[PDB]
Amino acid sequence: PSRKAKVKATLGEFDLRDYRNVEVLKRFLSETGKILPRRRTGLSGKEQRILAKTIKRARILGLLPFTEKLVRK
Amino acid sequence: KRQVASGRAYIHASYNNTIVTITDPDGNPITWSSGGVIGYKGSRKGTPYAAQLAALDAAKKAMAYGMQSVDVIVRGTGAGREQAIRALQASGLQVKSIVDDTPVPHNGCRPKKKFRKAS
Amino acid sequence: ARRRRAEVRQLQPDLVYGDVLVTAFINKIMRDGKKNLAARIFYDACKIIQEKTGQEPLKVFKQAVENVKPRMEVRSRRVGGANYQVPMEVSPRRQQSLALRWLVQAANQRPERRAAVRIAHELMDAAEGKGGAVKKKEDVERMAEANRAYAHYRW
RNA sequence: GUGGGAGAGGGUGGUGGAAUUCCCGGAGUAGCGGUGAAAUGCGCAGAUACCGGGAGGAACGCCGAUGGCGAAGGCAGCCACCUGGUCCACCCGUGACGCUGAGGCGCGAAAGCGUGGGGAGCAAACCGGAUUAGAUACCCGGGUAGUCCACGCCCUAAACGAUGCGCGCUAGGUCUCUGGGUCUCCUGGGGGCCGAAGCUAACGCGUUAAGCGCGCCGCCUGGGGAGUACGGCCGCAAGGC
Repeated sequence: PSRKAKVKATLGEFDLRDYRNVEVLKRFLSETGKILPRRRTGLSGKEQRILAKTIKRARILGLLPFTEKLVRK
Repeated sequence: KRQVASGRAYIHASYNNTIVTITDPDGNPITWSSGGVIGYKGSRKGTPYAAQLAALDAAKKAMAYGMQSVDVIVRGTGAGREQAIRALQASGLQVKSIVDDTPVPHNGCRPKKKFRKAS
Repeated sequence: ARRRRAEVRQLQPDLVYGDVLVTAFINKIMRDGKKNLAARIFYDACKIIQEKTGQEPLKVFKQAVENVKPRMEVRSRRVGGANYQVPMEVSPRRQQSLALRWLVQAANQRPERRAAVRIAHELMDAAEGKGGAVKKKEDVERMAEANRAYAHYRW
């Protein structure tokens, strides 16, 4: 279903261009360093497209992960 | 014969065989088992049952070094990987956590034909 | 049986113990529908279980069936090429059919010249846990649990 | 022209992490691998599984789409520089400056060629294992060219929408990308689906035309012989036209 809550709604007015807001950016990542699909990010084609660059920039700087291990299984 | 107690258990599943390696709090192996270590030689080696036996063998042997608690780490998918993660939980060792850390490239090496036909 | 789930024929209880299970066993002894000779043999036998054994025949019998019922059996199956023998439970229904059949079979495998005796002695041996009947039973379980690797083909 | 905009459009340099291989250290034994089953193969000179360190090459997970860009071929990690195309609003400037385009010139996936470099993984040929009646194959283990870079060459393709370019005209509905607006929808450009009229042999096409028209280019004229022969032109060659 994927009807738990849109990451966008569950949040404030942020600058999608800001690559240092680990606080907010970290919100759009799966239970792994993976970037969530629009289905879950509640962003739009354009917004979501800008996020990616930001989340990637943040990865290089070391603020955001590239990938995390899964717990449970 | 060192007496560890707390450690890690690496479960390496695959469609051909399962091999469990137990280790100390920081990676160095204490003991290891597999589908071959025990009876099974060819196809049989894979099967979940083998995975089970191998898991147990791994724990039992590790019980010697005085193991008790372990963190499980699953790598890969294959003929009964869950059975291994179960035989452990039951083996006697208190399983602290199961974790999938199966490696995946961010697309690097062309895989052999057998694993291509994708994209 | 493509359509229905063929229900089990219900048998009229024994003319002495009023036990259906007995009729069943008697039917497995019978051959060419000579159900009298069949009934006789089982009763003569019950009286042979009374003499040589101070116990009530009926209880020796049921005890026997019990030890001769396999709880796991191997069923063949084609899985990617080879025909792997998959191990699996046995229905309560099938357990009986096999138990009774096996008894009569092993019983007729004994030496004693008298039919009624072979049954008498076979039943007893079965009760004790010995005899050709229980052999097959234990052989079956051994067969399974020895192929308990292909058991992930549950069926 | 001024002002807004989106983009894997192209070129150069840089750079990030994941994974594979190799090497080094540690701990650790007896197998690992692989299949329908196997075997070749690798491993006690210690493999496999596990931890740490290093070197090198190639590709760029998620986002990612039913998406976007380009004339096509084609193009996706991030960063900067250099650079092409394109849409919208205002209607401000020039005032028919337009369309098409034989030949020319240029670009042109892969494989392939020349010189030099590089080479982790993959892998024609090749060397083995198995399967088979045979197996010059499919499956398994290896493996050279090659696949990568530079410079030059080749110029082909199911190079496909199998649909040449421009312009005008002919119901709508629905989803979508990007701009404007009086922003529960209208308006412009693009991508899809369904469908009016109409077209079509049918299938189907249908404001993204295969409809109704005009302009210009290219091309077809039963099948095989044959994209062959010959001749010419191009190419180092293979070969191409």
